[PDB]
Amino acid sequence: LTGTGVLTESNKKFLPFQQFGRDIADTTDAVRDPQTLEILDITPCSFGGV
Amino acid sequence: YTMSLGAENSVAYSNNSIAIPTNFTISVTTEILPVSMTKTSVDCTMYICGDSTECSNLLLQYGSFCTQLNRALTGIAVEQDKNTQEVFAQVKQIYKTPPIKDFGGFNFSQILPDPSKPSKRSPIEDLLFNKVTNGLTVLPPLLTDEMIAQYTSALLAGTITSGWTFGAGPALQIPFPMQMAYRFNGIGVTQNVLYENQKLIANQFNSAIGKIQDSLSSTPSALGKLQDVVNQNAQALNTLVKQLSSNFGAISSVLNDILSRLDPPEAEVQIDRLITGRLQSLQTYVTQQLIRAAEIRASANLAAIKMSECVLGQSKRVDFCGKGYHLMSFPQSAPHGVVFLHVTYVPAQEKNFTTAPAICHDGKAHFPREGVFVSNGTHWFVTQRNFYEPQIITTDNTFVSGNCDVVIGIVNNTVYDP
Amino acid sequence: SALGKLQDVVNQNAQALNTLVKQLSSNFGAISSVLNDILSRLDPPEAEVQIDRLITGRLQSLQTYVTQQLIRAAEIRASANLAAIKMSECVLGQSKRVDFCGKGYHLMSFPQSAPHGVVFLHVTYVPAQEKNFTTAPAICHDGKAHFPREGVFVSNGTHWFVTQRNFYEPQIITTDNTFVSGNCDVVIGIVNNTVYDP
Amino acid sequence: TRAGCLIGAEYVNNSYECDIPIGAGICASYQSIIAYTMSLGAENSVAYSNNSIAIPTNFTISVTTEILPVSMTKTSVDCTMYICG
Ligand SMILES: *[C@@H]1O[C@H](CO)[C@@H](O[C@@H]2O[C@H](CO)[C@@H](O)[C@H](O)[C@H]2NC(C)=O)[C@H](O)[C@H]1NC(C)=O
Ligand SMILES: *[C@@H]1O[C@H](CO)[C@@H](O[C@@H]2O[C@H](CO)[C@@H](O)[C@H](O)[C@H]2NC(C)=O)[C@H](O)[C@H]1NC(C)=O
Ligand SMILES: *[C@@H]1O[C@H](CO)[C@@H](O[C@@H]2O[C@H](CO)[C@@H](O)[C@H](O)[C@H]2NC(C)=O)[C@H](O)[C@H]1NC(C)=O
Ligand SMILES: *[C@@H]1O[C@H](CO)[C@@H](O[C@@H]2O[C@H](CO)[C@@H](O)[C@H](O)[C@H]2NC(C)=O)[C@H](O)[C@H]1NC(C)=O
Ligand SMILES: *[C@@H]1O[C@H](CO)[C@@H](O[C@@H]2O[C@H](CO)[C@@H](O)[C@H](O)[C@H]2NC(C)=O)[C@H](O)[C@H]1NC(C)=O
Ligand SMILES: *[C@@H]1O[C@H](CO)[C@@H](O[C@@H]2O[C@H](CO)[C@@H](O)[C@H](O)[C@H]2NC(C)=O)[C@H](O)[C@H]1NC(C)=O
Ligand SMILES: *[C@@H]1O[C@H](CO)[C@@H](O[C@@H]2O[C@H](CO)[C@@H](O)[C@H](O)[C@H]2NC(C)=O)[C@H](O)[C@H]1NC(C)=O
Ligand SMILES: *[C@@H]1O[C@H](CO)[C@@H](O[C@@H]2O[C@H](CO)[C@@H](O)[C@H](O)[C@H]2NC(C)=O)[C@H](O)[C@H]1NC(C)=O
Ligand SMILES: *[C@@H]1O[C@H](CO)[C@@H](O[C@@H]2O[C@H](CO)[C@@H](O)[C@H](O)[C@H]2NC(C)=O)[C@H](O)[C@H]1NC(C)=O
Ligand SMILES: *[C@@H]1O[C@H](CO)[C@@H](O)[C@H](O)[C@H]1NC(C)=O
Ligand SMILES: *[C@@H]1O[C@H](CO)[C@@H](O)[C@H](O)[C@H]1NC(C)=O
Ligand SMILES: *[C@@H]1O[C@H](CO)[C@@H](O)[C@H](O)[C@H]1NC(C)=O
Repeated sequence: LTGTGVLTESNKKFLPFQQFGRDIADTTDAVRDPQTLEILDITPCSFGGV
Repeated sequence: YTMSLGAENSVAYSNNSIAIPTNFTISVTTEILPVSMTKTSVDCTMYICGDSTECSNLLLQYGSFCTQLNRALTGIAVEQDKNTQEVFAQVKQIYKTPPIKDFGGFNFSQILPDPSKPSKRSPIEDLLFNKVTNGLTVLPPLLTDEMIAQYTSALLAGTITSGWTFGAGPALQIPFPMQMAYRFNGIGVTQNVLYENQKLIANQFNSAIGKIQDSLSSTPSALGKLQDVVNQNAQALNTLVKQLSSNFGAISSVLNDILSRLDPPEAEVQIDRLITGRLQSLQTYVTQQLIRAAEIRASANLAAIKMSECVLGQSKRVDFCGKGYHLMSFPQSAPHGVVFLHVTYVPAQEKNFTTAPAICHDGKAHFPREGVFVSNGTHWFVTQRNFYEPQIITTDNTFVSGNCDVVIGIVNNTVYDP
Repeated sequence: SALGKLQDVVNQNAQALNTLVKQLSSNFGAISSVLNDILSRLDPPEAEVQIDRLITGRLQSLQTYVTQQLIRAAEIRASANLAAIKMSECVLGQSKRVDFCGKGYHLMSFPQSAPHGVVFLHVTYVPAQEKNFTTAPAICHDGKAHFPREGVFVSNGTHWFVTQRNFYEPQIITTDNTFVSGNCDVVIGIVNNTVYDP
Repeated sequence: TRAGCLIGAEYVNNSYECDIPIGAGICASYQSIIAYTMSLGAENSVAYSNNSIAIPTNFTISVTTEILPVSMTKTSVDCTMYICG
């Protein structure tokens, strides 16, 4: 699951088989870290018009 | 079932019978008009390609599609603020109601701002705001909700304290019972009818405003227009985001997978397939937004015209500012829209009378100066047309024209010379 | 920048035409954006592919231009319908609609032609130099409630007059500019003054 | 600003008419470039009372302009010549 984003500590309670988390619009917004099982929220990098 | 078009009503027409109302009802009705959309902007290159650079190099071959899409979206975004400005910024002075709310018994507490609330919204406005709930950015509107409410409060204060004078020049103060007496004169009802019934009219108006608040609170489908606008915008944005999950005939919908699985020869054509699919989706979204923005601009122009002709003055246009004879209107700010409270005069408790076109007296034909001749069964009176106020037929409320030989249906009576 | 509304239409149309013309210089994935080069360089089987890419791109550009032109023409048609209604109701007559023919009480309007548009000169009556007065809903005289026929009761401090509502012209309260309705016991705020009988 | 980060404009505490709109009530103007919350208009408090009326003693005849677009330039882009020459 390649991409660019900001990873933070997440309080989301993933089920013991879920590796990814998607929102309403089917964009990945949380991933379970494989090496150590921790949930990392994906926040899009700070884009915007100038 | 075959639908019913309404209740049958055979009006008791005859060639000498008239129905004159003996009472009236002060009714308040709500009109909801959307004013603005959600101002969205799209980073077209980011939407099509994300972070990959050779996808943007391929997208460069299409010229200025992204620039034109951004220009259209920017035009829509500026148009939304323009719509809000034309609807609400209809006065250059922020009027304030006096600290003492002595308006001859009329009570505007449900539409005047509530100082207790931090948002400075009226109870009706607070209820209205409570009911309505990948390179894409949402721009905030130029006018905040607090400033729109400040415009609304200024308009309310202007119409309460000055009537229609503040929309045509300097605000000229007038007591509110006399203002509503002017508005009664504007619909063909004499002002003594209002002065002699001031408490009843004030109670009817207060009850109607309270019923408006209760009706808005208890009906979840009353604000369906604004909710439809919000849902349409949200659904269009959701569709645009979900279009990125389509492969459009390519091996995958992810550019990274295509890049890491194929060499540039066939990766170029697969990425081109994705580019044309996503660009078509974006163009479809922008065209839909342009059509929707045209509809919202029509609604906003209508709302601005409603503001000018119903809030800043009394309108003679039938059914434009509510059902019935329009007295005055009050604006209320709503999310992405405006709510008008239309106060109208609805005649009630009509009574049958025998009428004549003219009265023959001393070989002369008398016609009412401003009223209508009615007979209660034995005696003939002249009354104003919208309210039963029988008066003795005299030479001051009638005028003479010719003799009695021409008018069809002229009846004999005595015209008293004062 | 007074005439910015017509200039915006002119600039939008010119910019759309310029974008349409500049789209001819995009190759849309073909080897060249010039058709003559493709025709002079390749055999028909591959020239067909290149020309098909160019046709797809240019047809898409033309369809986009026509769609924006249709939407813009709908906006201009709405504006022209509004201008026709303004002509009829402001120039061919005096309108009572508030703020439809200027700011103030509309007297008349004058049209002036402009490039791709119309300019209305809205003559309005703006009240000025207002003065405070004490006022009463009615005048009680001989146990009768008198109400103004056309104006309003005003007091200059010691005497009561009746004046037309939009311009101060104080006149002696008489039975000709007032009408009688009922007693003095009903009207809230009725004041005592004499009503002159001529 | 709620519309985003603003660089190069000094946020004054005064309130003026909107010159260059930024968003969320903040506008920009050149006095140096300043940023400010837009002023909705001069504050006015009408002297309302239950027996006072303001009657104009004079009038001003004012003429204001309304500019309305009527027509666009009539173009007819030949599809075949555009696409194919
Ligand atoms: C005026 O009189 C007419 C007839 O005298 C009334 O019309 C009648 O209304 C009743 C009740 O709906 C019907 O059953 C009759 O068929 C009607 N008669 C006719 C001839 O139409 C009318 O209601 C009266 N209006 C008022 C205000 O009293
Ligand atoms: C006109 O209608 C109003 C109701 O809208 C009447 O007012 C009611 O009168 C009854 C009896 O006098 C009272 O019990 C109610 O409390 C009144 N209601 C309100 C809201 O004031 C009024 O009497 C009617 N007028 C005529 C002449 O019939
Ligand atoms: C105007 O109407 C409001 C509400 O309709 C009145 O406020 C009510 O006042 C009573 C007695 O003070 C309270 O018991 C209610 O709880 C109040 N209701 C609300 C919603 O606040 C108000 O008294 C009326 N009169 C004036 C002069 O404002
Ligand atoms: C029609 O109106 C006349 C005048 O208003 C009524 O005559 C009056 O009737 C009342 C009681 O019925 C008497 O107290 C008055 O003295 C009468 N005045 C005159 C001048 O006669 C008449 O009764 C009304 N008729 C109907 C059918 O309503
Ligand atoms: C209204 O009054 C006029 C005059 O007072 C009546 O006209 C006369 O009626 C009588 C009887 O029908 C005739 O003999 C005269 O020749 C009429 N004179 C004129 C000048 O017309 C008239 O009939 C009355 N109308 C009603 C309905 O009673
Ligand atoms: C209010 O108006 C009345 C009438 O226009 C003024 O009374 C007149 O005052 C002048 C000079 O003071 C006298 O020459 C007249 O004889 C007065 N006329 C009457 C009928 O008394 C009165 O002075 C005005 N009051 C104010 C405060 O302006
Ligand atoms: C307006 O005039 C009426 C009638 O001249 C006044 O009413 C009288 O007032 C006196 C003094 O209070 C009483 O003794 C009488 O009994 C009242 N008569 C009636 C018929 O009500 C009234 O007070 C005057 N109002 C003002 C403000 O001066
Ligand atoms: C009518 O009278 C009121 C109060 O007597 C005037 O309002 C005052 O105006 C001055 C100067 O504009 C202010 O300093 C006061 O604060 C105002 N007071 C209030 C309570 O608003 C009003 O200007 C007068 N109108 C005219 C046309 O002279
Ligand atoms: C009403 O306002 C007009 C201005 O619009 C006044 O006319 C001015 O009068 C002064 C002194 O009489 C002259 O110096 C000006 O040149 C006049 N101006 C114009 C444009 O004519 C007029 O006097 C005012 N009327 C009243 C009764 O106050
Ligand atoms: C996998 O490696 C991490 C890294 O230290 C370790 O903490 C973990 O215990 C290992 N085993 C499992 C089953 O996650
Ligand atoms: C109504 O018609 C009758 C005839 O049916 C006639 O006698 C009467 O004068 C007419 N009344 C009016 C007001 O036209
Ligand atoms: C205005 O209110 C006062 C009491 O505050 C009262 O005496 C007076 O009659 C009222 N005037 C009108 C016109 O209602």
